[PDB]
Amino acid sequence: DNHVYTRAAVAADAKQCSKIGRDALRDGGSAVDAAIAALLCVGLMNAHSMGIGGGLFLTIYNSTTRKAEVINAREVAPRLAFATMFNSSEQSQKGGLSVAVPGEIRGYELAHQRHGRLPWARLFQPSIQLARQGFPVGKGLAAALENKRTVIEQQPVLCEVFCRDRKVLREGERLTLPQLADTYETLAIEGAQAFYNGSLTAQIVKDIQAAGGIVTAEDLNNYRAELIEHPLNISLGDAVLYMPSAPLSGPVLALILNILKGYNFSRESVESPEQKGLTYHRIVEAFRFAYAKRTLLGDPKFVDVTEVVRNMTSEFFAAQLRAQISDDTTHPISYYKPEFYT
Amino acid sequence: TAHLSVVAEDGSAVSATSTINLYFGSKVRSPVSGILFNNEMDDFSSPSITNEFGVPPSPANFIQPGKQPLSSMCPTIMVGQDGQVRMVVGAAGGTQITTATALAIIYNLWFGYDVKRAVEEPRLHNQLLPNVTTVERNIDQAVTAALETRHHHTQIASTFIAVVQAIVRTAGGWAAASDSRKGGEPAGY
Ligand SMILES: *[C@@H]1O[C@H](CO)[C@@H](O)[C@H](O)[C@H]1NC(C)=O
Ligand SMILES: *[C@@H]1O[C@H](CO)[C@@H](O)[C@H](O)[C@H]1NC(C)=O
Ligand SMILES: *[C@@H]1O[C@H](CO)[C@@H](O)[C@H](O)[C@H]1NC(C)=O
Ligand SMILES: *[C@@H]1O[C@H](CO)[C@@H](O)[C@H](O)[C@H]1NC(C)=O
Ligand SMILES: *[C@@H]1O[C@H](CO)[C@@H](O)[C@H](O)[C@H]1NC(C)=O
Ligand SMILES: *[C@@H]1O[C@H](CO)[C@@H](O)[C@H](O)[C@H]1NC(C)=O
Ligand SMILES: [Cl-]
Ligand SMILES: [Cl-]
Ligand code: NA
Repeated sequence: DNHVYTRAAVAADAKQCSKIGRDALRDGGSAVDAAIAALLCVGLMNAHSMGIGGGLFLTIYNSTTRKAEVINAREVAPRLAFATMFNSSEQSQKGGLSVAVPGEIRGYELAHQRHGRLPWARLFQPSIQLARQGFPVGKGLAAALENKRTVIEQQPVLCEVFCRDRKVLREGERLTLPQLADTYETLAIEGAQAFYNGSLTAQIVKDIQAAGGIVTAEDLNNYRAELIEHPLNISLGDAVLYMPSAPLSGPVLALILNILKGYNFSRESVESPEQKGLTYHRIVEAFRFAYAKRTLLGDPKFVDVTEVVRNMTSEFFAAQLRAQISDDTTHPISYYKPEFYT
Repeated sequence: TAHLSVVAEDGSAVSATSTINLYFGSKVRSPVSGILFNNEMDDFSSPSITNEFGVPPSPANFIQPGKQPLSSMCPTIMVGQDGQVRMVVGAAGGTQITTATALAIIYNLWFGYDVKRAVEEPRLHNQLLPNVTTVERNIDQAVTAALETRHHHTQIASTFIAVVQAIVRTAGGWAAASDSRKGGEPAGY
């Protein structure tokens, strides 16, 4: 109604999934239970965006211990991948070779082992129903289907679920996901191992290879979600902000905010057109300085990023960049000193 | 990419961003399992592929077996000195996730916008390369003028910039917002 709630809240990109997370909370689930239940649902209602074929990060705060952690369940390059595997955007964007090893389900499993309070099966139940029963296509999916209408209509296996009368579904029209329903059911009952080292595994490998990919059973067997006890943080006034470091973009966010905090923004910063305009100019320039550094980032297990990240989260270093923001002009690319090698 | 924010009754919280990368990922659906596979390989940099006009390959983000590609995602939790959660926030929607997340935080923490306004407020984006400031359709045009007179070349996003889900502690309890750009809505008790 108002969306101010006395006790608990779930904010997802589909109403039904916000509700499904809310119901898990109401039935005694932790924040993690609610997030998993909602995510299983978003994987259906916003299938273009995310799902069990993908990967995720969770930033988790425990109010008891007052500790934050991060769960890294992002996809990884298969063991057979190599630097020069692609020769055009087309090759890296479409078909099996574009597929990295999915981490989603191992990510749910780890977050659930550490923080769950409802049974695993209970998390999938509402989404199994939804996928079998069907749901009206929401605003977001409809626009994504419209955007990709050509590619979807010419591929029969996608059109099988995403079309009606050989044309992409529109908003309000019913979407059913009968195979995902079965798959979700298998996951609910057999657990995470069903995906990585169990009854779904050989079919996964065969689907990726049929489409030209190189993921093998061993890639699946070997996938691991990772617990990070010490996320990135930055201090802002009397508050701390927890966010994931590389390979995610916490260090960029940290740098944007640390640059901007030295201007002491407040309601006044946007009260008149003169102030507002200068304020937004400053924001954009902080974006530009923050991105200069970004191209030195990569997976910290393969790239040494400790120095880069240390700079990006340092208030002193941010103060040095803030002093180079001219209030009366933006600058050319080289002014921000983007770097491509250390 | 989709973003989800949760606060439970005990004050614990989750910020969760999940993705198959581009819309419908690889466009490979299993006819048997119905799984739709990611195209996360495309988040790697590649020496052959020309990314943008003038944009070089970044060797830190080349493909290696067992390597994870760089990502714009940034699921974030803000905790006050007293140990209570102040904000749970993150974004989805491509290259503009990190700047949209920054803007949501700036809007609420500094400009004093309530969470729904912070989510709905017009956004803008610049990432250095390419060398252009994108603004949303309904941005205050005094901002557009302030950028242009300071020599930014601005352009208007033809759709929208990112998708933000957020929760913020208030006097009234936990205030939640889902981004109308995608059509979501919060739920709680
Ligand atoms: C592209 O070229 C490289 C180097 O010649 C080769 O190893 C690779 O298999 C090719 N890949 C594709 C997808 O065309
Ligand atoms: C907080 O810590 C306890 C004990 O270490 C743990 O069981 C629980 O997962 C945490 N609380 C939540 C809501 O996850
Ligand atoms: C399951 O696990 C073991 C070792 O992890 C492996 O030998 C076996 O082949 C795996 N099974 C499947 C179906 O992937
Ligand atoms: C912030 O960053 C590091 C963690 O490695 C450390 O200085 C400190 O424990 C962190 N601060 C908080 C409040 O967790
Ligand atoms: C970190 O920043 C300092 C300037 O404060 C600079 O001299 C140094 O080279 C930087 N290190 C890296 C790895 O960028
Ligand atoms: C980039 O854009 C800015 C203004 O939008 C301008 O100063 C500059 O000359 C442009 N080109 C390069 C290569 O930086
Ligand atoms: Cl299906
Ligand atoms: Cl989203
Ligand atoms: Na709201």
